[PDB]
Amino acid sequence: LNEAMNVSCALLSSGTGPRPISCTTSTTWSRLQTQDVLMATCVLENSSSFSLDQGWTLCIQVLTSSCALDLDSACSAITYTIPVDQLGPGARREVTLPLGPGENGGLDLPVTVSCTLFYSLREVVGGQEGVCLPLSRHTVDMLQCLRFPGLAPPHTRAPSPLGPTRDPVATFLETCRELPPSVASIKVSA
Amino acid sequence: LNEAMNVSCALLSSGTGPRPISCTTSTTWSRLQTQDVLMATCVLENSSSFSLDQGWT
Amino acid sequence: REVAMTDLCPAGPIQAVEIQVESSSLADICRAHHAVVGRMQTMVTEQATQGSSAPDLRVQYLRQIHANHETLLREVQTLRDRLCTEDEASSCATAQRLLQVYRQLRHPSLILL
Amino acid sequence: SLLMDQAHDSRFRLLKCQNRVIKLSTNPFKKECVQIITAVTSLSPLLTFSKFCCTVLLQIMERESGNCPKDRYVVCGRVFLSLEDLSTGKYLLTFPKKKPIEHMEDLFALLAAFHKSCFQITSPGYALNSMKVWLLEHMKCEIIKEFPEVYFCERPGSFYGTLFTWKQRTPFEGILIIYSRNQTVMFQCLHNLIRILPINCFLKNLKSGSENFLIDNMAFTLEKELVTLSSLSSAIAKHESNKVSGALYREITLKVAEVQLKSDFAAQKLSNL
Amino acid sequence: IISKSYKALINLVQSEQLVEKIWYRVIDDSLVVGVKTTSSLKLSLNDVTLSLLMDQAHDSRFRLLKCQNRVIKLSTNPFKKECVQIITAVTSLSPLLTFSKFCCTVLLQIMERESGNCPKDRYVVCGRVFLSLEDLSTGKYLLTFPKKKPIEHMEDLFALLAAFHKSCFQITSPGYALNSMKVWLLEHMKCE
Repeated sequence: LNEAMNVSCALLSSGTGPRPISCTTSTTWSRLQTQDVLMATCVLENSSSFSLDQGWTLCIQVLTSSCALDLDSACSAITYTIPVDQLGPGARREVTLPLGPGENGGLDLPVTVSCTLFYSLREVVGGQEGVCLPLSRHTVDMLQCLRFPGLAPPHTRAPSPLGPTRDPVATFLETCRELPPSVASIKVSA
Repeated sequence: LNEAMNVSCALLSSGTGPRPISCTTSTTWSRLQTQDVLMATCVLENSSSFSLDQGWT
Repeated sequence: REVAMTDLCPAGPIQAVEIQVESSSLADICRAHHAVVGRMQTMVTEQATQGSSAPDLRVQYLRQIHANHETLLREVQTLRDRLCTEDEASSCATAQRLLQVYRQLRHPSLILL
Repeated sequence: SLLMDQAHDSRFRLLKCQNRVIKLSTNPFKKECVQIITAVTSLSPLLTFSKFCCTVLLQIMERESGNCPKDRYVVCGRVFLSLEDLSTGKYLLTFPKKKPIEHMEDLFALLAAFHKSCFQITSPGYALNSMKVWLLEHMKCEIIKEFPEVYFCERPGSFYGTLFTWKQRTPFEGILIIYSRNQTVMFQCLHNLIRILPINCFLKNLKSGSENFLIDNMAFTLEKELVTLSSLSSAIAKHESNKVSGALYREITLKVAEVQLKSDFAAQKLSNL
Repeated sequence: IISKSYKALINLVQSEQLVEKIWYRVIDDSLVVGVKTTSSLKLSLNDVTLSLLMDQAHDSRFRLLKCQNRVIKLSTNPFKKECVQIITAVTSLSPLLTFSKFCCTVLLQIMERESGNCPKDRYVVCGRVFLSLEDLSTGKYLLTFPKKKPIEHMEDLFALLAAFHKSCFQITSPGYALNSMKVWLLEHMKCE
């Protein structure tokens, strides 16, 4: 518990740039069999000496789109909970967890990754309860999801993706039952 | 069909260089959730003129 | 690119930087608009408490913008009243027209100066 | 989310949980509705010490506030599970025989564990009641009394244990939701449903909400945006009586942007369908 | 002339039935396809695989399609006496019922191991499998549990040995004997 309090004090106070603990989030494009998918590297780093022993965990939660809609969709969010193993001073670990279009093109995009820590004493010994420290709220824009295949460095012959044709359930519905470019702009003072 | 027969014959022939159609594979490492995974990229490259239109898989 | 407009500002237009986005998909425009606007919100609220403010004309063009916005406002309100009554053609031309209003609104949206 | 006990698992691997929210109206025919949250997960990676303990952490985050101010974490009790516990039932829902659903946690464990798919139905030039026959005579449904908007098909064929719901708003149009144990059954079901309907009955899949509701959303978003821009111009127009403070223009453009992001959200929802 | 040249293509690359016959079942959301061999094909000497290939005529689009291959040996009344090697593949259905229907083709591939020339790859196209939703809606290919206990098409049994997850345990009692197993199996587990 002493270690936990020094750590919590380090984290919450000292409103500076370098925190003792950090969690940088990148984004990346990977191939899954043939598909493209979006990936989130979450990288937890420990710049301090505090080897965060047992009863620390790492709670990531990924909300796809935050708005109230009537019909209730199958995945508001997804959550992960890796146990952290003392983590050690100066160390860092990396966690790739994909976000990608899990449906046929089914991808609404303000998807947000958030990382949190959680400490429970009841784990080591009780006497219960616990404490949730919030670390990062990262967001993923659409400016991140662009990949520019043509201007890309390699200039290599990749097939064009041409995402799935309307829905494999759409196809089902057609068979079983048988333009200008849109633009937007802003101006702003130099 | 003709194109097919020409491709077929080219692949069984020995050109002394296997270059009607080639396929390299190459091993890498990626990351999934927690564990490193081992992935094989299989690249299909067309060197010769022959177009594999519908019917090939 | 840069696009200077003198009939908006009194003396200094600014040779203002415009940002355009173009695509086949209107939905991806909704998204990259959401994103650009969000980052211009970020920039404006980040630059405020440091930056100054230009003077405006007060006249002619803010009122023209009021009028061309008000016509769309009253039209969408009439469309809302029609969707409340639910007489006939429940919702087909309604969505296409609402998106026509959206397209009309979006193109010069929020010139921040 | 679900946290395993570290002292148990010396080896660190990941954990997953899909959050499905479930709104069910209770006797709408105020009148109590029921919102319940639910997570779902794989067993067999946890049972590798015959017994496991998991804490249950319920976060709440605000949308309105862009300051990330409010993170009201909660710790909602603690679950223990052992292989002796399973050996004697005690927690399982296993089909046939435990049919008469009279512990609504049984219903909810269904609605959560089952793949969900929503469909709007329209019959423009024909009133629509043949759904209630396809349901009540063909599929041989059982209505759950506590929640009379949910139908559990008992027909002992291949689609045994599939749940519907059916909101018949404006009796031309309706909306039907299919909870199933895989996607083969969901296709086996759609086929049988299309077979019964009229020739003109136009189905449609729904990703992200009902067309009427998303139009109302788009309408609302445009209305607020246009009202706010009229407010900008009225702020200028009273300043016309009083050359303008660029500070005011900036202050108002911020709120206009904050509403525009919502109109662009409603617009993408409308413009994908 | 087109026919003539098909047959000419076929004969240009290239008698004894290396394969009996094809069968397929649907378990829940999986498709399992299996094929029963003959004496000539000796799995001691030849690794064999199988694949399923969709007709691109239907598939206007291209996903991959994946298949896992088991070999299943069962001895027939060891209590000469016939072994039975069959070779089987398992895949997802729901990716393939996009068009209410489909027609895969089954390809048994063979690679020898001793000869480092990579010499003898006797491909063989063993039948051709059609499914449709109209068929499953009338059962006819499904395997559905209980009451459908008395398994009298042995393919249905080879499907569960192909679709289901397999684990093999060695038991060693250093200090008793082991006759409890059949009792556990027959009384506690009530096995036929």
